[PDB]
Amino acid sequence: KIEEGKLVIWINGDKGYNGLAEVGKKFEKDTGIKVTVEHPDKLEEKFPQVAATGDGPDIIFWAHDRFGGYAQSGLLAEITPDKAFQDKLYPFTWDAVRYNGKLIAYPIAVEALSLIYNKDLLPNPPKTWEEIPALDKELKAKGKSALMFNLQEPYFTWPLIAADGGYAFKYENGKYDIKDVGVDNAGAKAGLTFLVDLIKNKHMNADTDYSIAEAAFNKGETAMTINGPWAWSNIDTSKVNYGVTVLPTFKGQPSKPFVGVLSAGINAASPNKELAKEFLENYLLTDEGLEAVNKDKPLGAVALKSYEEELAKDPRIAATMENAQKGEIMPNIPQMSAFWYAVRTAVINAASGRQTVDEALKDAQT
Amino acid sequence: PSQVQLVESGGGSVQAGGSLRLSCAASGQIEHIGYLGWFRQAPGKEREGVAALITYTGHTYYADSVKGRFTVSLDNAKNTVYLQMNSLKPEDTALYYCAAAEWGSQSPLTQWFYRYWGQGTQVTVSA
Repeated sequence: KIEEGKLVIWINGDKGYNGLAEVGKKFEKDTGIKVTVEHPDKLEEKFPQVAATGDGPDIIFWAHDRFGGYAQSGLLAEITPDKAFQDKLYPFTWDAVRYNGKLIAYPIAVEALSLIYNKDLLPNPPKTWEEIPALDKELKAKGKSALMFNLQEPYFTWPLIAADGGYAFKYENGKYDIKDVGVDNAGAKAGLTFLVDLIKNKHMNADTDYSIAEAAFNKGETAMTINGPWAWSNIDTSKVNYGVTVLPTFKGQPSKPFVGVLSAGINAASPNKELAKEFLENYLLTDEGLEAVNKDKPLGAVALKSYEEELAKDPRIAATMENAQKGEIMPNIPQMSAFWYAVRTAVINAASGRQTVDEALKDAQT
Repeated sequence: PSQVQLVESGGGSVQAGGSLRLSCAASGQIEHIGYLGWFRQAPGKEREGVAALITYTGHTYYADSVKGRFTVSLDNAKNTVYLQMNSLKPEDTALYYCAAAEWGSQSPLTQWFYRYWGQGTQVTVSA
């Protein structure tokens, strides 16, 4: 069904697929095995649809959180890296590709939100959320604002809500306890209350979303935003003299962003599983292999320790990994779906004054 | 199969200055769709965003080249999102796609944000 004795690789069209194809050329130069890289349209739904019929690529690249359900459906093979190879990648990235106790993909890249700041407006950005009100009053006297970021998605607001103790599901030793939910605990209430107080005191506007915040920062109107490495290209085009740093702390504790891990899974239907392992372990997950992909399209931070140490000479990448290591892996379990939609309503309701903080988080835990 | 299905209709040919309405029927488990987008792609060109509707805020965003000419709207009862295209220009010729997402971390104005995609409907404008 899938052709034996070659490799077909699918990766999304926003990634460095030409660099990946070049790694495949090097593999062919050593082994005679042809490696074909594709970036099919509608890849997110195409892979599960085609793989469910026993067809498709040998290797699929996607964010780890979707791979949990692919493994549940029997679409991904368990991978078999030795201890020596596992030691080459950060331990938390292996946790992101663990499902039902089995490793089901190779971690490649790591992304998380960071604090992005305008160096001309704010050379020394605040280390704490608690400083933002006074900083905003200063900047508003100069026709600016301190901070604008997407308040509409819990992906952006949860890092502050998690700082003092909020969480979706308790995660200990690679397993989630879906009976242990921290959406309305004291820490979540503390963080959401600080957020709503920022709005109450006119330091943020409850309507600010992704597009409003991005325009305001790239036009030099606000001193800070919160966003991920996918947004850096637009800020480059704007020529804003920006930096990227650790998220502000809340009550002395780090903001805890969700972490996404671009990962490479092996199709359960592939008759080339050992070839795929050899390509991924010995060619792609090397300094030379990740460099080829990164030179085509930057990966951001990476799961390979050796190459991350090189990339982290860029303080933006060092900040990305620092924030990711202070954050939480995005859960790959289906129970996480209800979290996004419930907390989205809760924050909207608290920020607009339709519910109190305690009422909103109570309904969200409910 | 996909948990959400999107079906575009309404494509056609219009002389420059005229109008045309597209529709996109959404079906399946659509309870948590927070974002509906219209995109277009002509041969030899990158796919580009046309209009984005944020269902839970009502905010609508338009490409600079179509702002003031196109209108995106949602009929929640019919689970159908529309693209009303007024004052059409030859540069609007393309295959038009609707797309949907429950949530996302990236920009709702970009194609990479959207999980579900329709088959596309052809719009041709002549000068």
